[PDB]
Amino acid sequence: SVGSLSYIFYNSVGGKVIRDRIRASMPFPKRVLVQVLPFVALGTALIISRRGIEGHNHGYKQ
Amino acid sequence: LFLLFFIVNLYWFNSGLIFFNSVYKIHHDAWTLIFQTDSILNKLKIYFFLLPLYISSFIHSISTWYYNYILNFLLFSENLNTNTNFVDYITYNTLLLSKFEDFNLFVYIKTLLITFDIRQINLDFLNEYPIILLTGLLFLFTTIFSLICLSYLGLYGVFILNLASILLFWLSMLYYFNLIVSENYYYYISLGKWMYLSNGFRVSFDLLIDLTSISFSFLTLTIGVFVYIYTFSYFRYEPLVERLILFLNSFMISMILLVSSGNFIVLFLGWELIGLTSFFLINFWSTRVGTLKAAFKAFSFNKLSDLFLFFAILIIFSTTYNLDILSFNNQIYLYESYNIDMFYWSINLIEIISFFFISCAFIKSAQFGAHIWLPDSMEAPVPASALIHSATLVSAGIYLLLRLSPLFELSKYAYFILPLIGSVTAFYGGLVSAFQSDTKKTLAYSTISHCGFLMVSYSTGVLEFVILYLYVHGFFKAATFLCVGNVNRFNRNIQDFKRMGGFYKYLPFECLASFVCMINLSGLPLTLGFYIKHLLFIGLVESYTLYPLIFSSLILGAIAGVFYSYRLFYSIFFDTKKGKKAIYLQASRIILNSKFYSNTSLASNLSITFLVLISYTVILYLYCTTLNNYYSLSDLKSIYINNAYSYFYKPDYNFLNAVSILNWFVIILLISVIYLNWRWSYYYTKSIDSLSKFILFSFFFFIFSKYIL
Amino acid sequence: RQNFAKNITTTDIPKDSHHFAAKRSGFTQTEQAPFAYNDVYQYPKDYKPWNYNYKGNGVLLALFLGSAFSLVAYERSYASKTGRYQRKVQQNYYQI
Amino acid sequence: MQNAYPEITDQHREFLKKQGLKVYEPKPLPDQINPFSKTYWITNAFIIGVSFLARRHALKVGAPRIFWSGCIVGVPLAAIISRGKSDQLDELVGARK
Amino acid sequence: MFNLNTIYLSRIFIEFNFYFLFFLFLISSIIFYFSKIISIQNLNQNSVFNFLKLANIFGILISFFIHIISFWFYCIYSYNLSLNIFSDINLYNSNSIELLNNSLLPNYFKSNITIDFFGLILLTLAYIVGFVSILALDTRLYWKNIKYIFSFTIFLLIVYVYVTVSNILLFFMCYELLLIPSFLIVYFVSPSRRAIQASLYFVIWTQLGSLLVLIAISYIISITNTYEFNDLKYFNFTNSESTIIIFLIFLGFGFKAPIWPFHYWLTKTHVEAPSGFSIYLSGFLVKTALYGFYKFNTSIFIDIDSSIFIAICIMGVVDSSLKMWGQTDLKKLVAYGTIQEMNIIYLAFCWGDSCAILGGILFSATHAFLSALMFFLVDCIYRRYHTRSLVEVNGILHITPNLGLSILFMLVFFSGIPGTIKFISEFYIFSGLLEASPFICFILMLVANVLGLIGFSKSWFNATFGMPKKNTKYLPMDLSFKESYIILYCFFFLFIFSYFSSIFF
Amino acid sequence: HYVPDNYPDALSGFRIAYRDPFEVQHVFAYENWEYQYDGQWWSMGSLACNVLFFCTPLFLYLILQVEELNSEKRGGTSNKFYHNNAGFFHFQIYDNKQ
Amino acid sequence: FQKYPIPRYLHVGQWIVNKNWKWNTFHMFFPTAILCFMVWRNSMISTAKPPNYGEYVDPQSPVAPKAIKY
Amino acid sequence: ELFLNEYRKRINNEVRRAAILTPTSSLREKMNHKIADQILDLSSPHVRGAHFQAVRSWTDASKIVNYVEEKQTKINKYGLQFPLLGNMTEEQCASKEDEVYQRLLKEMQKPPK
Amino acid sequence: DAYYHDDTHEGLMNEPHGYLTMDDPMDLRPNYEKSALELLFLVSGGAILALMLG
Amino acid sequence: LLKFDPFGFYSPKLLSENRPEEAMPFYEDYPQNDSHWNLWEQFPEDFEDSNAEREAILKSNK
Amino acid sequence: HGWDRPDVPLSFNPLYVHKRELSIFDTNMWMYDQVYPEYVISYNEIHLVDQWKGLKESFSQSAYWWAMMAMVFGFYFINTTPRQLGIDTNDLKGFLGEYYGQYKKRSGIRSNFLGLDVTGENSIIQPNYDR
Ligand SMILES: Nc1ncnc2c1ncn2[C@@H]1O[C@H](COP(=O)(O)OP(=O)(O)O)[C@@H](O)[C@H]1O
Repeated sequence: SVGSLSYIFYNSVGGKVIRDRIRASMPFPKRVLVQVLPFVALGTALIISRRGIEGHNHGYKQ
Repeated sequence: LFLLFFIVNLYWFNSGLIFFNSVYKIHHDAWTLIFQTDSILNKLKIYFFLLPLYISSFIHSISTWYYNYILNFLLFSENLNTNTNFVDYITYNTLLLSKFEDFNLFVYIKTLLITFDIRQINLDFLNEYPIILLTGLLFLFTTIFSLICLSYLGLYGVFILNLASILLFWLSMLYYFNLIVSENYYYYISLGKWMYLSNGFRVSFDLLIDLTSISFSFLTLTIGVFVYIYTFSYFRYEPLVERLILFLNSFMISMILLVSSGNFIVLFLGWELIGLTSFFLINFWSTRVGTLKAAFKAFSFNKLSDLFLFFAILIIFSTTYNLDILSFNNQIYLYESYNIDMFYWSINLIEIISFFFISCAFIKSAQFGAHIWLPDSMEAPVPASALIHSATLVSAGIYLLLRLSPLFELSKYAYFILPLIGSVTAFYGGLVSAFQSDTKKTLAYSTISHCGFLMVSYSTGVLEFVILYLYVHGFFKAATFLCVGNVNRFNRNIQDFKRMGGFYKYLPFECLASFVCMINLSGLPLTLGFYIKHLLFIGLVESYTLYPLIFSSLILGAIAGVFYSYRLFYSIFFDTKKGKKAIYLQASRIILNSKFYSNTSLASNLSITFLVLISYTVILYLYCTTLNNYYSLSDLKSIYINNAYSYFYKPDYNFLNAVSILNWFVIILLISVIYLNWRWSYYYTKSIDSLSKFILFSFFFFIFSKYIL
Repeated sequence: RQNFAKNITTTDIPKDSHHFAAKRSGFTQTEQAPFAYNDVYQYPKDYKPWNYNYKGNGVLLALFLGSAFSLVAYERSYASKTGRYQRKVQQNYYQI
Repeated sequence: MQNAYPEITDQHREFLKKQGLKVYEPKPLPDQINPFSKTYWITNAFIIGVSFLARRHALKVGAPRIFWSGCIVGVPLAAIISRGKSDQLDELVGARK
Repeated sequence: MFNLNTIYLSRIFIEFNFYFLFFLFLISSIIFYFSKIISIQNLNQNSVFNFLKLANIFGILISFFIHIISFWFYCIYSYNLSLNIFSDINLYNSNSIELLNNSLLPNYFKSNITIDFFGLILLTLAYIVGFVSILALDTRLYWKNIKYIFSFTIFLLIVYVYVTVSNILLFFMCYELLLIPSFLIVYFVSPSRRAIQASLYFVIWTQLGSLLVLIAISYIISITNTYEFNDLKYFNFTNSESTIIIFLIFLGFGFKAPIWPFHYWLTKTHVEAPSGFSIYLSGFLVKTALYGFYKFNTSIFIDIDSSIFIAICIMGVVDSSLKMWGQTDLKKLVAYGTIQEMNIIYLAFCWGDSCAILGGILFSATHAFLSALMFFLVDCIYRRYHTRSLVEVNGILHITPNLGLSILFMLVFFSGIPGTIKFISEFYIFSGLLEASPFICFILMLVANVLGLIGFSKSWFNATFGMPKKNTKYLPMDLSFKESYIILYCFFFLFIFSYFSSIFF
Repeated sequence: HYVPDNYPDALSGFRIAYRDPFEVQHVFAYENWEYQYDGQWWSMGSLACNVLFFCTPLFLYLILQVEELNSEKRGGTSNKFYHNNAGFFHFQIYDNKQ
Repeated sequence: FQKYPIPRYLHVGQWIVNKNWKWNTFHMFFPTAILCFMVWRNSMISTAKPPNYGEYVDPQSPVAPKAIKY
Repeated sequence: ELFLNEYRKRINNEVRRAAILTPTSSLREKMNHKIADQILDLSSPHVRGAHFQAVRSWTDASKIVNYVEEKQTKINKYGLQFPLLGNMTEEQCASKEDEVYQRLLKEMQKPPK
Repeated sequence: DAYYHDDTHEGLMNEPHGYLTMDDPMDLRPNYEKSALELLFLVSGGAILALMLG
Repeated sequence: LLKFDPFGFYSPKLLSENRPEEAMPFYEDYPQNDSHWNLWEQFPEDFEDSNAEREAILKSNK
Repeated sequence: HGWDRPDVPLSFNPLYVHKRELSIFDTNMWMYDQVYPEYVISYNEIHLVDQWKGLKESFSQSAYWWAMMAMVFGFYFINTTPRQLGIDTNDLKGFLGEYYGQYKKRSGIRSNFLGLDVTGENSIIQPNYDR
């Protein structure tokens, strides 16, 4: 949900030129947060799902 | 500064690694000299001489744990490193000098440099792995991207990309095709699983590279390279010439993929792609709804063929549940004694499948009742028609029949169907071409006649003759189609020869090329066409119930090509000025006289010359491999070999007299077309005198050369 | 119809104020009133209307990171399913 | 599973060996072809670096870079696919498991 | 390596998706009702309509992603459970895994969750179709008509409840509830004036099918006073009872399939209904009816001959395919093709509990995707050219290149091309038919794949090409990036859906 | 005819022109066409073709019965509800509750 | 045919010529070549070729096709 | 039923491999040795294949399931289920491995036949 | 050809033109349809890669 | 169609997007893309929305 | 050259004013197009009136070509002897021998490998040893 909300709130500023100008006139930490956060949450959720869906934790391993 | 420091550090690290490997090799100083017993001087020497080695270890202690942490983050496993505390693990890993044991920085750098060297390519690796897969993938991807990126690259860019991809594909196929034909190479390449077909059945996207596939792909690729070289000439000021070229590239790629089928799903995919490519290519002028009718008719015929093929494949799968074409050919003899209860009838297992395959081929390879779409397909551009008519759409049926050769061997329905249908289709095509004034229509009817002759050859049971006829007919038809397209371009998109004439003076190159192509294609004596006709006539079997009609149709279709070729050549090049005064006079202005004067494009003319030379060389190589005393052909995978090769090796005087009768009919037709005064002329009496003098001189030469001297 | 706010405040609309000029003198006795607003929208100089202007690397980087994570997970799963802590490297590899 | 083929004799095998024939046996794939090869890994790394450089150059020139991005993304994906093909226990025409 | 975590994870994921959907629906209802007295769409910049629409779209997307993850987990759990039942060899030990209920949320209708792969496929397809329909419903909802915005979420919740229950009464009740939302959407959102009689006819046909199904279900329930499929299997029905039950279930499901000659309602609906509703009505309702028929049919053993149902399906397919050449309305032609596909799909499950369900599911998914693509194309054409008949709109590719290319690709996909999942489903279905009836299979392949296909193409090709000289000053513009992305997503689903694991196929 | 209070679809600038009367008549022709006399539906067009089309379901049933008989002759798959799964649904999770 | 004006707003490919076609072609050729090399390696990973000339398949080797043992 | 289909697929794969392994000059006799007999045994009457329903008798299904059970007993007698065909915990897997080691020692410690 | 005007002199040899889509590059409204569609596509791709690729 | 320009890329497009008629309302021009799925009116983060003029007037009158 | 030819006139795609009602009785029977709509099918041989008349005329005209074919066949049959063609005589165990061996094998009439009591005859595509 956080990733979907962030991506929607970061890339739906308007037209292509409007989005380009707005993202350009943004702070470097602000741009990083807009970029990193939406992808980071989805990636972490996918990683957690993949870890749960497997059985790599079995102790009968050599 | 930075460079000097890096050089010094690298030299120091190399020396330290050399010393460590030289001291740790004997397994005596690997821990003693490394881990000296305190002795602060020894500690300083160890951490000052191995410092370049030690620091990297500390660097190795940095990235590893972090990477391990990444693993702990990315796998939720390994329990991180809770056993350590990041101060003992770092110290242990940094102080462990066994990591840089028997490691040479210079060796690693030199090996990495040798990892990009091409001098060690060798030829056996190419033999082990055909690089033609890479070339085909590159060509397909280039075509797809050009369709997707038609804007970033202009007309010149699209042409350059497509030409580069196609030329790479053509160059790749040369040596590999030569090896396949001569060194007897075969291959099956599986591109992973493709699609789940039945419960637990996952068919894989596999391709079979065999002799037939190699030959068809080589012929199609050469024809496509020649067209793409010449297609830019015809569509000079065309609004979508890059689009036309891209469609042609897509069609060529589809034809090549269909020819390289490895499984029954691959063959169906190739047939569907060929049908879609033909439907789109015929729709060159989408703004014109008149050609849309022909496009719809062609699409309907292709869909009917695809439905028949799907039904046959479904029957085969229900019989065997195996989609591998090679395995099916190796297992087609198993279930010959079986029947399927369809409605109230019980037909043999082989009979129904063979009938379906033959019908599907007849729909694709134009036969009686299914050849209508072939003549109406002339609405496509000149290069499009050259590609469609010569091969691919026309060569689909022959290739499909040859691929399933063992299946077609034991079919009674095929046995009776193939000869009569082939002969009738060839005769009809020849007679139609003999009466067509349109260059496109004449060429299409000649192509239909050639397809009928090829089907008759397939009925003969000898594969080599079929392959030779396919190659020669395709090359010659492509050349003739290019010449006719050039003539039509000079005639302002006018294809009918009734409004043409005097173009030889306008286009000398086109006239000469058309003369050569008509001499080769029309089955004229003393050429590849004559050899193919003799081979086809040699292998006929006399057990056919309809033998008289079959023989009559074969003779009639064989004799009709020369008349049409001569008529087209004379009308276009050496007839009266039946063309409009605008076509000639506009280019007859004195101002245009310069060093660059030409009625056609130099690029098109050079492409035609190169294609003709390459085709002649390839046909000579094929005749050398097949028609010579030593059979250099690889295994045809056929267990039914006829004794018809005995006549080709050593026939009797009866076949000699039959061939003499055929050649005498040909000579009589040539004499009739040479001296028939269809119109009154100032030399009509002079023509009669010339003909009489020719007859008398021929009689005298026949008397003197065989008896007198 | 549209009921959104055209005069946005998140950024400044690039406008070219020299394209259109409003008449301000010498108007005829029956002449029409000049246009009050004459600002024209100004697009970026290097923006191509024929091609996508997205020149960022975030999407490609995310795709590469996902592919790398998938490869690492595949390696880990191959190790675990084989009962080995890490992947065992075979001495020779032959085609199937 | 059985051998499925008509059996032969070692004496005949030796007699054929005296004639210069060979028995075709599987050979290891070259390092360029092996997905578990340092050569493959170095090639992937060099391809990734060149793809980044070409992406920068295209950004400077405006040429298409989606193809470079796709190739770079598939650089690990191709290795994954090759390793999956290698690790499978099923056989089609290759050496027996 | 199969631990109890996977089963617990899958059950908790299903329960959490249902509860999250319920909570989002409750929040949206509270916001919509309690932010206005009349609850009408505010024709102002500050309006709850935008917030409600965004909430619905985002909730649908999040639930779709969560459902994809949960369906992967559920497939893994089902494979592990099937193996575990097959794993045990010694007679001393038996599969005994007793799990506890979660604390955060209670069981829906106080019923335990039962999972089937077909249910997950139907849920995913319904989610995608409803997302597409909602995205295409922007130009329909307006002042005083914004109340229908959350209907798609209600349908999704009903489907989730139905596909997770084991009670025949609950299944029948959920199957019957969808009619009211469909009637409400048709009566209030369709723009056509003739759509009133079309909605009435559709409601009447759906109610007739529901009445037949309800009679069959009541007979089944009264015969055995129990509400479990296991208990139903623990009982045997008489010959007449089984025949009547099978006939009634087939009649209801075929009226809801639709089947010949009960396809007038479907034809009129697809002719007159709004584009989003028709996309959702064709995509989802037919699949739900087929799933219900398959679930009921497997639970009941029948010794009767399926010749009647097979012949009905074949005749319906033939009738639907034959009428394609006479259809000049794009929506009508798409409806005829969808009817043919539905009849073909319903033909598959006529062999009882045999190995024919996988082909039916694959064909249902392929038909849903193709019908979604065709409806989206028809909606785009009606938005651009303001028409649905071919006589007034021609030469689309000349003025709309992307639309023409998309139409050509859709035609290629609808041709059952080898790479598409339609090819695999067609192969499976035709193999089964030829195993049962070869000549009938060949005839069915001859008609639909050629005759109906030729008619659909000629109708589509004539509009695809040409020269739109008419209405120069009012020519339409190219497709928006939203429509392009929707078409790309549909094509990607149709293609990549063939690469799914064969454990379920 | 537009529905009451129909919100205009203003896509592409709401630029629509007057339609051709003949085109409109053709568009709204099939939905309004009906027979003039009772029973005239039979002889309309081609009598034999209409008879075959109306009798197609009976012919299809007869063909299916013949095919079923042929399958029974060879013991193939029949048009019967093969309840071989005893009611257990395909991949239906079968777990007990604590 | 003589070239005629086309709508600049229309996304048409009718006789479209790009001045920077060289760089675009180079960029679309190089990464495509790299992808083609990767795909060729992937395809050659699993390949079947006929046995070499002069090499005969001894039937006792597992490379020879096997039979299902009942 | 899936295993019978798999056996038929294995026979087809063997035919396909012999196609590339043996030339057409000697493929006929090689296939006539044993392969064609097993191909005919693994036909539509014996394998579900493309048939939607594998119409077999009750005793026939009993025998097929019995053969499958015998094959399963043979496979699990060596502990081959983990992890392909059996989900076993750490302790159970270790105990089964120890029992398998003991059984293998006992079996290999027998006189030849 | 006889008189073939090069692109320098050709008034009708067009360069790249035409809008990619109907969307306005200078749009000020906070529309999120394209962004939502891209997010859905990326989510599907990531879910395929993360837990289903291998 | 030659003079058509929806986004105003090839020709200047006035901010008013129309020349108001002397007897017709100056209503907003219909956008080419009529997507009504537009998010809430987004103001820049940390925007001062207090009534400055009203506060000044309140200080004056107090 | 020599004349500043204007742009291509819009008359090159004239707009068709439908003067006749496109009755639903001819649905899809005419390919509709905003410029030059056409009939669905083309009959360029309109000199032939009807299909029966066209077939009669074609069969009347084809008699001459049939007679020419008969004359060619007669000229060949009255001037040639039967040839000696057939399958390779030195190989009797190939395409010929395999057929007799399979007809003598009849492996499709054997019992099931697992004792299922179902033979090849128990199939829609059933083996038949006496075709
Ligand atoms: N809608 C229609 N109904 C009947 N006939 C038609 C229709 N459209 C075209 N035709 C036929 O096509 C031919 C072409 O007509 P057209 O050229 O438009 O008329 P005109 O020759 O007066 O210009 C006519 O002879 C007419 O018979």
